[PDB]
Amino acid sequence: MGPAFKEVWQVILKPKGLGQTKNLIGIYRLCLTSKTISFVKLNSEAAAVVLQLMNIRRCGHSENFFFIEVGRSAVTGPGEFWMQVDDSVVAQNMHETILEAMRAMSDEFRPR
Amino acid sequence: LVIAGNPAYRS
Repeated sequence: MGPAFKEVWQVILKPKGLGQTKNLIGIYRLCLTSKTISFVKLNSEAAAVVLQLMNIRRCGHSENFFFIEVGRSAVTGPGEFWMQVDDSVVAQNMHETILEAMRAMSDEFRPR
Repeated sequence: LVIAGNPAYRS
């Protein structure tokens, strides 16, 4: 249909870099669409920042801080999306489930 | 600083 997000997490954006000049902060949700991420605001209706895993340079989950380094081809551009989870479990739970989905794309992409 | 990487990023 369209909004068939495989997994969905609820995090709280953090004012680090990209969430300061563009005003991207508050309570969002990391919806993993097995290929495209969707930062939806809990107090909204339509997706807020529909990004893609192919543009995310990398994603770190330091205990509770789950930031996502983004590079070119990013809906916002070069920068980083830091955020906070419930503790050191929701971060290690969303990083392991998101690492498998992304690994299925680059691994199931194509040889060459 | 637990960090990870993005495999589908290509680069």
